[PDB]
Amino acid sequence: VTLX
Amino acid sequence: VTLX
Amino acid sequence: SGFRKMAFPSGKVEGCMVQVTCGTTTLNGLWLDDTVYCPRHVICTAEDMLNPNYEDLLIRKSNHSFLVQAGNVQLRVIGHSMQNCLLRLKVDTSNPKTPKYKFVRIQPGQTFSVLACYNGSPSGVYQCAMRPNHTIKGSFLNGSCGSVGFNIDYDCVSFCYMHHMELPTGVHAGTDLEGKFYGPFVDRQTAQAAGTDTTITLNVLAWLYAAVINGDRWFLNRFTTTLNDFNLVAMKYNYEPLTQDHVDILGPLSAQTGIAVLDMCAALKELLQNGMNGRTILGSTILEDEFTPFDVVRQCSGVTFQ
Amino acid sequence: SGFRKMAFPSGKVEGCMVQVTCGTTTLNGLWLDDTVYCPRHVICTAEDMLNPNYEDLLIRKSNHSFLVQAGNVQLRVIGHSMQNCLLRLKVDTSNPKTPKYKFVRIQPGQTFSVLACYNGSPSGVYQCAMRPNHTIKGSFLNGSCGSVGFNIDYDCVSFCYMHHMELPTGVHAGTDLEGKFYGPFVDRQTAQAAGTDTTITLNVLAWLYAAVINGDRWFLNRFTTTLNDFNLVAMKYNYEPLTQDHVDILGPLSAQTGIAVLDMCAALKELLQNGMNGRTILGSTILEDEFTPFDVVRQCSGVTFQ
Repeated sequence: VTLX
Repeated sequence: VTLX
Repeated sequence: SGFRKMAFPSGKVEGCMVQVTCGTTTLNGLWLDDTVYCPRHVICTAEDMLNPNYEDLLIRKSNHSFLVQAGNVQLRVIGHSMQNCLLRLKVDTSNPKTPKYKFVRIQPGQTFSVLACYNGSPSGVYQCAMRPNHTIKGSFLNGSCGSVGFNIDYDCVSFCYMHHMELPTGVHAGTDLEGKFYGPFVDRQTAQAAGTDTTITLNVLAWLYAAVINGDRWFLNRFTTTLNDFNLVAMKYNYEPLTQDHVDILGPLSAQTGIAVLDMCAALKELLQNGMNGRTILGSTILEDEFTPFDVVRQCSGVTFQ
Repeated sequence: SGFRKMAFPSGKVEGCMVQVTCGTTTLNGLWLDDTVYCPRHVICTAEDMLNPNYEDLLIRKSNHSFLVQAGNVQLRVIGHSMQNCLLRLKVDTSNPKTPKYKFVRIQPGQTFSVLACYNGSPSGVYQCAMRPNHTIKGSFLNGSCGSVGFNIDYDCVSFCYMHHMELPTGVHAGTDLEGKFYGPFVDRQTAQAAGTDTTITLNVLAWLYAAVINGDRWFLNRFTTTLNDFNLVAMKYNYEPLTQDHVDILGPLSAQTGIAVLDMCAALKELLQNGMNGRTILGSTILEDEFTPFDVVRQCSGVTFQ
């Protein structure tokens, strides 16, 4: 995942 | 219909 | 152990039941705080149920056209408004028995408890599910309308259903507690009919988990299925399609038993193809669809009979 | 005439956007009355996103561990609480630009408008649909989380979405405005992936009505279909099953054009079997699923180009  |  | 259609205890709802009369029509209302809620068709000439115009019919009524009877006490109506297919009658006394409550709109497949009344006096309580075609399979005689369905979360009564009518098939229709019908149905005496119904698959699966939690495994198999291949079978047997969200919901029951949801769906698939013949599951000769996962968790042990 | 993905005007949401900093992390919050709302992961050591314990991480923070910046003004945080996957920061100034608003949880297939921000300053507005697999196809760079989705009913802003993360496929996930994720997703840095998606059939049909309302009939045919036979085709093309309730919803668009819903489904069925090749429908080379019926009514003339 990529936490923006 | 039957309105109860 | 045991598994029964189990209704909520009806005490808190019973203390809110009253009788509403307009003219020659009498039915039940729901007194919460200073308001009684009832079917607007309380105002109706049973001859112009055929084509009622309610705005037009209501303007012809005053406050004192309605009598609200709570036990042997008369409540004075001091205001009134139409909210969709209900009436909101403002009485001069707040109900001292008023539980903590929410109004809630229930979703197809969900269950609730029905407190059947006649003349504002409660006569019986039973459980039922909102069918996919937006009817309930209730048991209602004449004078039952304004009877309510409800669930209870803690000490909080969530009202979901108020009864308006019976259909040609002998199934039942009504509104939420803001007066919005469940289904495409109207509060006129006209030709209307329940749509085709499907079996509630989520509920069937949940009730298959209930069977295992109580100690029955006979229907299980060494097989699994994809979601999608289950659904080709579901469609052919007129079961609702299974979704991933339904898979998610069955998470805890499946964790508790150790049977993966698609493993259970595989066993469902086989039950539908081979029947059960001779055997029962929780008493039942047939596959039961009126218990949700929530209802299974509620009523079974959180420990499996292994 | 014309049909465009059209977003709501973003003015009332823009006046509520602020910057929230904890430590070395900065993202956006939503200041309504005296509360700013943001992703709780604002508190996170970007090294223990891997396995955060938020209760444990939050107890280690005071009120003055957070800075809220509204324009060139600092807001003093005077309380804070975790609500699911959000933080509720109590500031000392109520927002004077606070619109009338509801928090709403949106349902798969529905659309909303996304106001993308960075550092509490809004940079762009676009439209998108909640996919069946609970992701959105957004456009988000880093520092965008706390960016919000919304619809506007009258002068009332219904907030439905606050942005938390990006997935391996480049689609987006977040929570309602009570901090409850859409989909099975969590606010940890772990292996998670968008489930399989389906096409939103209600929306496709609605957009086929939009085409007719604007004056295109080329895709129609002399055929009808049962609900059920449409669905065997829907399943094979990975479209969501059509329900009777979906049929009901398309009531007005079908009344307005004179095409019965199952007539339209028949024409859909043929589009999926024969393709479109060479031809477009409202500009589109393909079948569009990100306009609801509500969005079609909203934007087309209530008079058909006949």
